[PDB]
Amino acid sequence: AQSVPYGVSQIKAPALHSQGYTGSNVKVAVIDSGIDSSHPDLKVAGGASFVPSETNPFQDNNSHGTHVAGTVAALDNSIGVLGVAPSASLYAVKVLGADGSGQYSWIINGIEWAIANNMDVINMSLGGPSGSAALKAAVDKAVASGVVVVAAAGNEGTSGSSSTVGYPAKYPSVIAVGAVDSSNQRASFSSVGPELDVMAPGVSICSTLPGNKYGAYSGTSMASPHVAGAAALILSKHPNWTNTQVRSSLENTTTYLGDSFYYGKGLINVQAAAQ
Ligand SMILES: [Ca+2]
Ligand SMILES: [Ca+2]
Repeated sequence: AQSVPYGVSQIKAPALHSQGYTGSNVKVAVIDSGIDSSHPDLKVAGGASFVPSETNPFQDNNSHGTHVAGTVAALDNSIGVLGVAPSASLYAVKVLGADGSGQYSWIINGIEWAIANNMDVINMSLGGPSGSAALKAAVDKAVASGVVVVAAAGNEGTSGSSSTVGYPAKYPSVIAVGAVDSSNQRASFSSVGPELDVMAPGVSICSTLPGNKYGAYSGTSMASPHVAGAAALILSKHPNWTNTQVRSSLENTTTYLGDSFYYGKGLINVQAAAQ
C-alpha cells in the first residue's frame, strides 16, 4: 500500500510524475544526519560522512536525515510513501550526529564535498543563528559552480519586526524555505523576514524513518526538501537550465499567500515551474 503524502500533491508533483518527469539522473545531496540506506523505500546512490564519530553516512542514528530524504526521493512502488522526485540520485552527506547537532566545520566540509562531486541540488534542513565568512564562502561557491542550494528558513517564528531566518538560509544565494500547513496558512513556528523566498508544506509531514518505519514531523526542515525535490523535477524536464533559471521559475510561478515577510513569494507550484 503506497500512500502519497499530502505535501507532494499540495505542490503538484504527481502531475509531472504522470508525464514521465520524476527527477532521473538529477543528483540531490541531503546534507543531514545521514540516510538509512537499508530502508526498503529509499535508494541511496552514495555519500560521505564528516562526523568523526559516525563515519558511516548510510547509518542514521537521529532519524531527521532519513525523513528529509524520504520527502525528497521516497521510491514510486507498492509500499510506503512517494517523494517529490522518486527517481533522483540520493546522496547522504552526513554532517550531524546522533543527537542532531554538528560543528560548522563538519557542515561546511560536506557542502564542499558536494561541490567537488557535481551535485545538482543541495538540501540543508538545518541552520544556525550565526554565520561565517567560510559558510558564506561555501554556499556562494556552490551556486557559482551551478548547484541549486536549498535550505530550511528556521523555526524561530516572529520577533517584533526583525528577521528570524537563520543561516545558511539567510544568504541571498540560498533558497530560504518557510513552512505552510495543508490549508496554506503559515506555520506559527516558521521563520520570518525579507530573506524568505518560498513556502512549502511543513506540518505533520509523513515520511520514511530508520529501520523500515514511517512517521510524521513538523518543521521547516520538512518544507525545504519539497522545494529541493521541485528543483529535481524541473531539472529532469529542462536539463539545460541553470540554477539561476530553476530558481527564477520556482519563485515566479508561486501562489501568493500573503505578505512576503511571512510567506516569501508564496507556495510553490512545480507544475507551473517546470513549464
Ligand atoms: Ca513508496
Ligand atoms: Ca537566502
